[PDB]
Amino acid sequence: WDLSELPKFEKNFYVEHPEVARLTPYEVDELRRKKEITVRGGDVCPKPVFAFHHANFPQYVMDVLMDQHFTEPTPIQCQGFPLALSGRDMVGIAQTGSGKTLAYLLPAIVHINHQPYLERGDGPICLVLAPTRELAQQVQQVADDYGKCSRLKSTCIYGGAPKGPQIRDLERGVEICIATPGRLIDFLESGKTNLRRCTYLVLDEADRMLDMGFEPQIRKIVDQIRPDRQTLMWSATWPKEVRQLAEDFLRDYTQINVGNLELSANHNILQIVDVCMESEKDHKLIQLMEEIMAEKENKTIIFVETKRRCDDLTRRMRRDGWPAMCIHGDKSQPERDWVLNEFRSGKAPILIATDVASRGLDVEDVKFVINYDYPNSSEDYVHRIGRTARSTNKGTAYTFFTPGNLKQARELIKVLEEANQAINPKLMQLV
RNA sequence: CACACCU
Ligand SMILES: Nc1ncnc2c1ncn2[C@@H]1O[C@H](COP(=O)(O)OP(=O)(O)O)[C@@H](O)[C@H]1O
Ligand code: BEF
Ligand SMILES: [Mg+2]
Ligand SMILES: [Mg+2]
Ligand SMILES: [Mg+2]
Ligand SMILES: [Mg+2]
Repeated sequence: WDLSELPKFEKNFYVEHPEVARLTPYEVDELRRKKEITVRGGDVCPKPVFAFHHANFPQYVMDVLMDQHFTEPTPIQCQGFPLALSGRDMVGIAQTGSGKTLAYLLPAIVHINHQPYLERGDGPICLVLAPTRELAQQVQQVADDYGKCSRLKSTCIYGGAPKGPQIRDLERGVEICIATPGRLIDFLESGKTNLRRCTYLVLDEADRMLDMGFEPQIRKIVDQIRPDRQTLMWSATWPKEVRQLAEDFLRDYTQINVGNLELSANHNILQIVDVCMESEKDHKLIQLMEEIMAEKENKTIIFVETKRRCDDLTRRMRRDGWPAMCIHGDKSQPERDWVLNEFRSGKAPILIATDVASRGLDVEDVKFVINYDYPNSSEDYVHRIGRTARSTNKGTAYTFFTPGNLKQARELIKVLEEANQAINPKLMQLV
């Protein structure tokens, strides 16, 4: 890898606060227990922090945090901030809506602030990879909230939008780059950016990015980054099947978890499962929507199995005067952007979507998630229902489960049991 | 598979 030709750089600038350093090992274990933090046995890991002022942040960042009325770091932030700041490779697993984005973005800003300034021809220092274009844009917006107080520049690299403005941003110079894989691979092959200064690599939704469709794109990208980079992977779900594969992209790494070690949903979601025949779904949906739309807070996402079903259900509902719009991978990117912005603003309270909208999206005031079709996996179920109940908010999920979904019943029951939810007897009868 | 993911 030309182990001596590369420039030098530093990774660990973490200074442990005296309020944290004083904790004995037992006291640290009790703090972790109280926050439901588990650090994998045998890994190197700093003590968790428990206040924002422990976390080495620039005063600008603290000012933005206070302006947003953020009082206390979330559990994944409590353990992830110091681990990331220490420069260690890591995997950070915590519930949907629990703050993983800032868990990796704020240490990225510290990391960047300790490196020499970008010159001309310099690629990004921090690269974040995400599975959908809308999620990449959302993460870039979060980053801009905080990097803009320093003079940190960011961009979003993603398909479906003109290449020209993205090439401009990359050539002007960005310290932070958020990307979906395809457009980035395109730009790397054609020399529009490079990863020779990339020392902080984030895989968000990491188990999705390591799946059959994404893993070869990830491999193509990461094979171009120096192996002394820091790599940080994050997700609400971390199935055993991705763990060995993940080691291809990690070095001397540490795994941390919040909540139960098994597959688990956000416990602020009320989870309802309606066992019914496929032919009943239409009527049941309308019944449900009539209830939902009678309430003052009624913003709703309806998930379906295919782009064709998403289009068809949306036409069927709009023809009855329902204010529904849809997002899926066959729409143009300007249309996808417009529909999601209309949903965010509340101008359209019903979003019908494929799994393009299942991960990462943080939309204010979603109160209902409806699985019109049960998803492809129990992990996808956990992510979908996590579009509600963000941060401290509560939410409700309704799922239509048919006999054709029988093979997925066992794991669904386990998820429902882990969350202390009431199980529909028809679901148990299925097994 | 779906579903995402450059052109
Ligand atoms: N320490 C905190 N206190 C309160 N809210 C927070 C905190 N950290 C993040 N949030 C908010 O929680 C919401 C969900 O965060 P996000 O990073 O999207 O969750 P995740 O990536 O874990 O699914 C965001 O609106 C974010 O602004
Ligand atoms: F897990 Be969060 F919904 F990205
Ligand atoms: Mg390491
Ligand atoms: Mg490292
Ligand atoms: Mg879990
Ligand atoms: Mg997220």
